Amino acid sequence: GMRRPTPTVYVGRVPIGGAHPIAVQSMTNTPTRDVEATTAQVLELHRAGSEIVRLTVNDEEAAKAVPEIKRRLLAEGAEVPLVGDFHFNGHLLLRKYPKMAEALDKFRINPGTLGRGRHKDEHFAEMIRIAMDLGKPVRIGANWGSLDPALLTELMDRNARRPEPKSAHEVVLEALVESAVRAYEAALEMGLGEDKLVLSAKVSKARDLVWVYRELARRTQAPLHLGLTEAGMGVKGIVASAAALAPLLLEGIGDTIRVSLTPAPGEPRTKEVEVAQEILQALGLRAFAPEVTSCPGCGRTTSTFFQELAEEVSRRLKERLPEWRARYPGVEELKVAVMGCVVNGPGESKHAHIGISLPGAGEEPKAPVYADGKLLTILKGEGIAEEFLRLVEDYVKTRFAP
Amino acid sequence: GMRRPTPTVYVGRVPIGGAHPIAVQSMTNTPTRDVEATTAQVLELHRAGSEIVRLTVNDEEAAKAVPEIKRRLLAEGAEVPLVGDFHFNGHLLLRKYPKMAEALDKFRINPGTLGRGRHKDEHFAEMIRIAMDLGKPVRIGANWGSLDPALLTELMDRNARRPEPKSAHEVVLEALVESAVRAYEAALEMGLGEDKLVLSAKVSKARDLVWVYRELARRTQAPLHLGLTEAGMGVKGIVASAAALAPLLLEGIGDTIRVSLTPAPGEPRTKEVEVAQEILQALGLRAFAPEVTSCPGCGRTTSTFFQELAEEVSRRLKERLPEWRARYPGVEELKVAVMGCVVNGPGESKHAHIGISLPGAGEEPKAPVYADGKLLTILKGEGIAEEFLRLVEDYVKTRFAP
Ligand SMILES: C[C+](CO)[C@H](O)COP(=O)(O)OP(=O)(O)O
Ligand SMILES: C[C+](CO)[C@H](O)COP(=O)(O)OP(=O)(O)O
Ligand code: SF4
Ligand code: SF4
Repeated sequence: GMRRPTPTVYVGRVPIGGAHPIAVQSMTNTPTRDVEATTAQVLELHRAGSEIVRLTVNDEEAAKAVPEIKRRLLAEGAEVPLVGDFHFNGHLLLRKYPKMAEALDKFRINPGTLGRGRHKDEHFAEMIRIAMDLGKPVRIGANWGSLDPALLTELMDRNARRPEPKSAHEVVLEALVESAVRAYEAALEMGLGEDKLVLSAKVSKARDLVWVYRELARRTQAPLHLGLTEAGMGVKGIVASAAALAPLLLEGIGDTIRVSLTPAPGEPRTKEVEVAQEILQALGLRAFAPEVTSCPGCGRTTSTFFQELAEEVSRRLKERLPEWRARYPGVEELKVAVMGCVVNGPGESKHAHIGISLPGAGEEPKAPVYADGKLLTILKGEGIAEEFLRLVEDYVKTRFAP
Repeated sequence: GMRRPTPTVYVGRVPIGGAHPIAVQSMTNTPTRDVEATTAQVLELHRAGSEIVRLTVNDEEAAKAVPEIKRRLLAEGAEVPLVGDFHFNGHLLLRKYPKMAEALDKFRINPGTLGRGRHKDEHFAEMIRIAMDLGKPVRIGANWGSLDPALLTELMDRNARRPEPKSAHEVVLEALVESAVRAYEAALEMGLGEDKLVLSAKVSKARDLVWVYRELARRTQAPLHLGLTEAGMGVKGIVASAAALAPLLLEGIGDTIRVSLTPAPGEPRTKEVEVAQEILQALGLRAFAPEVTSCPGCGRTTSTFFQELAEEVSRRLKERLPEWRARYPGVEELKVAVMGCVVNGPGESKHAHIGISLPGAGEEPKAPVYADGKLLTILKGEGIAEEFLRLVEDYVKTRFAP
């Protein structure tokens, strides 16, 4: 599959663009002024796999905290880049708090939260000037929840002159794209480099997101920050996010992703990082950790042992990963199968690196194990689970040896 | 978006094809011979939204149970169609147990589990003959876990003659498609109607599934049963399934879906139905229930109240749905927003049918509510949650009145 070529934008030490792995990012939900809480959550998110972390810089007390948060991160060798999220008063905060401006690795601007009418262009120019002075990259990030009303009215009037006007909904999507593209072009014209500009234009419906990003990809050369905004809670948020991103990622569009989940009360903020990683890995774009392929089970499946075994294998693989990642380069690509009966068991197992096919209904009580597409052994009796996990360990040591 | 046109195939009373809603299906995991357990699970799945339910018919005792399961379903007015899943001995079971053959609403055949060499064609013909005699529809369902080895060798040899041979992996995908297409054409040639044939060709990797179904859609006219086989457990299974199906559904390919999740020990079998519904609804293809759009929350968000409120609104909407579905036609389309601050709160709320924007950091402690894109009221104090839910109820009564 062919990735859209783009210039490289470094966000701290992390390169993003068409020549680089698609980067996972996230955002904190602690008050930025709370240095201890925010530092801890940045570290938690980074350790979960957030390669870039965003934090809101909403007021003066937030701005004053940012240099200390960065200092603390660096003191433990955590080189995770920080993106500051600015709305309404970004120009004032960046002007008044130069140490915050220098401590951030990237500024996020929203062309719909710059101020009204004439103030907009001036506030934009000031934030871009500061970024240029400090050599910082910028994301120009549009969101349909904060669309520039003057631009919307301009495009509504253009639409009304068409021989067949489009729907109001379609015009909103046009305006969102136009907001991002106009601001991109303005920033380039002011002298901000192509190696310093990332774009997003987010909406909260999957089919609309696909249209928007196809337009952005066509009309601009910038790396794109992709996400389905306001995806919501639980299973709904997870599914909507994956459904929205996949068609675009498969087409080669997108250079960094963020998954916008609402945590349930007491649910960890790291869930969104896990989902982002799973999207990229599902599409074969990155490898973060070994994966288990398993059938759903059906009436052919002999007992609850199948579900238990699949769960145990997944759990063990998670426990071994920190060590394996250190010793066995490439192990993140490991595919393990655990299957319920002979119908698909051998075949699916032979497509994995290693897999086991349990005996289902009507079969002799033995479980063949396949590795690299051929029979490795046949297991029987008690301790199938512990035997198989030993065989997986043995496999990893040989296949992913340095 | 434009749906691929196809003939209509009735599965019991449920029509599938390009002129009809994309149908959600599932499969039982109880032993089919256990009439009480299987009947109960069929009912559970149907009540969760499984429009078609599949059950394995693996042996003689399974076959003998099917008529009683169907009888019990019909006794409670549950007209849910049953698909029988046959492997290895389907021809023997359908021949020996005509009451099972008549009680099923559809037969699933796997061209890779028919038997070896010469036996294959005969077993296929017999199952198709029985379907034709009884006026039953058939799914010819290929799976890469049970690929016909003779066909694979044929295509491996064709590939080896190419000036630039493809990879072994690519040949497997070619063979999977060819298996389904050849069997489709054979069944048509035997006289099975176009209104009696559904096709699937499942693989366990998302990008490969997209290639396969694009080929099936091009080379055949049949309605397509789409699924990512062996998607696995937990978040991984959910994300992979959504990621695989979305690009195809957005392109108009697919007439019925099944989500192939491995339940965790003690996790309900209905989870896969919930995920299938969420995929279709995320893509705007079906509406099953009201949805809540909510931001992730960030450091602008004032307290834990935001996450609590979003959760409470979602919970209330789920509680009201059975009643609402009866009284208020079209309510399944309801979009509700719950947002954390002024940045995107008003704008996202104005895109929903009704939404609330909480006050975040720096804002006065008041929460505007929007409905049909304009200000409805402004809430303050305690009981915001109960006030908003009353306003949502009031909205539904007026907007979705019969
Ligand atoms: C953080 C923010 C400002 O527009 C949001 O409200 C939601 O976060 P998000 O879904 O990642 O979308 P943004 O990048 O923030 O537009
Ligand atoms: C049931 C079956 C027979 O091929 C499977 O093993 C898995 O179920 P599935 O993922 O829905 O795939 P199938 O339609 O069954 O091929
Ligand atoms: S591999 Fe066997 S046990 Fe697993 S779902 Fe398929 S037919 Fe059922
Ligand atoms: S709407 Fe406000 S509270 Fe919600 S994530 Fe966005 S900026 Fe943060």
